[PDB]
Amino acid sequence: GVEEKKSLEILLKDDRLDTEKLCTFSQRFPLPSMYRALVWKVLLGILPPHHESHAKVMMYRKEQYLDVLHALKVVRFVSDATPQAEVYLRMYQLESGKLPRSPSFPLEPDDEVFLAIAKAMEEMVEDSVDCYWITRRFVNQLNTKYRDSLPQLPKAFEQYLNLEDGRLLTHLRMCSAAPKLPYDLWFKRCFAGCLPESSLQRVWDKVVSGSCKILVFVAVEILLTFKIKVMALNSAEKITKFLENIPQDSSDAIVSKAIDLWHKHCGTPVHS
Amino acid sequence: GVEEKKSLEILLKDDRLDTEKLCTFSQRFPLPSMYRALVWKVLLGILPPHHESHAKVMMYRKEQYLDVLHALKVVRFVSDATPQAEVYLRMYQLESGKLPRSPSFPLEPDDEVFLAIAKAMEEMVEDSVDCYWITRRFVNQLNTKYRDSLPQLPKAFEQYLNLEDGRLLTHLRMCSAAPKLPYDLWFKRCFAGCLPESSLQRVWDKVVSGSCKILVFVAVEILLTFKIKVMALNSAEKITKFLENIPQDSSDAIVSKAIDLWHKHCGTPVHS
Amino acid sequence: QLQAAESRYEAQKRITQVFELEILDLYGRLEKDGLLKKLEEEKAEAAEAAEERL
Amino acid sequence: QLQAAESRYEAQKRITQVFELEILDLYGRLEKDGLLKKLEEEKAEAAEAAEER
Repeated sequence: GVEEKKSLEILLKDDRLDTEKLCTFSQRFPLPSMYRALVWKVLLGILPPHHESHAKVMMYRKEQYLDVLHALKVVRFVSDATPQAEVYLRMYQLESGKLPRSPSFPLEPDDEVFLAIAKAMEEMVEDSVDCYWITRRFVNQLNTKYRDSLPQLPKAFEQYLNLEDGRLLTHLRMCSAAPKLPYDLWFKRCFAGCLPESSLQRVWDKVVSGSCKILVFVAVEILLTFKIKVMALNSAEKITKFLENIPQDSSDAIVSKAIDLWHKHCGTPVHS
Repeated sequence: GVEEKKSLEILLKDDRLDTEKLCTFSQRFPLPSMYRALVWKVLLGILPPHHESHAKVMMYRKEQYLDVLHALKVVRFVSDATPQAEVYLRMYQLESGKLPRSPSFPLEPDDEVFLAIAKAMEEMVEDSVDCYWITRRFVNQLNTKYRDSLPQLPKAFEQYLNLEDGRLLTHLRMCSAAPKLPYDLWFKRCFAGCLPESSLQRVWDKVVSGSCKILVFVAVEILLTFKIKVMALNSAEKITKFLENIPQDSSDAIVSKAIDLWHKHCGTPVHS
Repeated sequence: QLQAAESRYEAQKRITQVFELEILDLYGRLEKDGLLKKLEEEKAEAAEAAEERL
Repeated sequence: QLQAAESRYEAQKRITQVFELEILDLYGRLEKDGLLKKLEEEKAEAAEAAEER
């Protein structure tokens, strides 16, 4: 996609960036590797649209990141033994009141979601500060902007699996696997730890730019892709294990197919 | 005061307050008790001249004072046992990076200057926040605005004692008392610890509004007032002891005469 | 007003530098007698979990 | 940008509340054995009196 790229460059050259235009471009086509972190940052409001203010704001963010890192070290909550994702978890927890009594106190179910997304972000975003900031904002969007939609997604999944392949849904129901499907993996962690980040990022392009329905179509798509192997599985036990641990090499295809599906069922607008 | 107070009220009702008008008034006249803390605050720039912003600005100052106070308590430097002036010394030292190892480490020569000015402020200004703030600012003036003049003051003292009573200055010289005079009492502590606060404050009205020469004239005036008793002293020793501990109930006079002397030699204007 | 608030913030960073030094000092002091008993106390906070896992 | 810096100040206060708790915690732990040695650190400093002196 060059000309996908040129068309994006022409938007990025505006003194004030069109947030709404950057959104619909992301919904329509995938972001080129070299501009992904930048667009996500603008869309998650980590850089203001006003192009000049970038360095001024990036400073504040870097300085805050360092201050917070240091404070965590002063207390015993992080050390250099600490992995980057746990570091972001504590930074988030600090900046939000919610920091546990000690670093050993066990991890509450939502913390593990943060960890999951953060580990994935690490592979998508090189800079350590951008990475923190995007993870913090990404997760914050699930807890606010999508707070009401996310619990509706398991239903949507059944609605759309059905139109695409009824028999498979029936088979899921017959094995009483439908209530045992790994929904949190799909709609809490948005597929972090499930799809290789090189493809997951194209899904997140959409999540970042305002759509969480796309998540449903990745789920439907994972099922269509492994229709044959799943219809062969008798226990609900066997089904859940498989969907927790899916073969990796089809993912490029799953994600593109998923995006198509979602357009087919929902559509999206035009871009120069 | 009236026709002196009325004149001041007229300047207080300016929507933006005139620093320079308020200064020359303070140099001319003594501030009425009810407006002293307010005028000192504006002149020390604790409240901006813009009359609306007072409430907003006092709010920040209150919160600074509380934040710092708490910290000192957390760290065991102050308790409720601690006298107000020691509390302000620590608050000062904190906000200036100059906080000792522990509160028991004994007090450096400059800290006792602070304590002295602080104890005096405690008598001039009821409000605990106003008082810290004014003390802080007052002191900060000695270290900044007045740092070049303050060590030239003992010479001005010789200059002006001489003009007022040459014989006395000779006598001081004959006992070689001139190097041993309590200069830091007069020119570092500005008479804190020496003159009762009800009179000292009229001296400080002048120091606050920008002149530190007044301190010279308070010293000259102390000496003329005790001309006869000093002329009677043989040791330089005996002269220093006396000036370290001068009788109190002449002060109102000493200070008024001192203010006159200073006007005579240095001048100041009238008003609307 | 900008200066009045900036003033506070600077005092705020002051406060923390003081806190920091205290913390580093109290660690040192508690270091004289092994704080590993502290870590021990921890090892327990993963034992009440297991029970806390009920 | 207003929000970016205001954000940090918030984090600054956040930082100090954390540090506060640690400090109160560490005092507690040292309290298990008398902080008296703190009362020795004190006198000795006051003893640092004559020293300076």
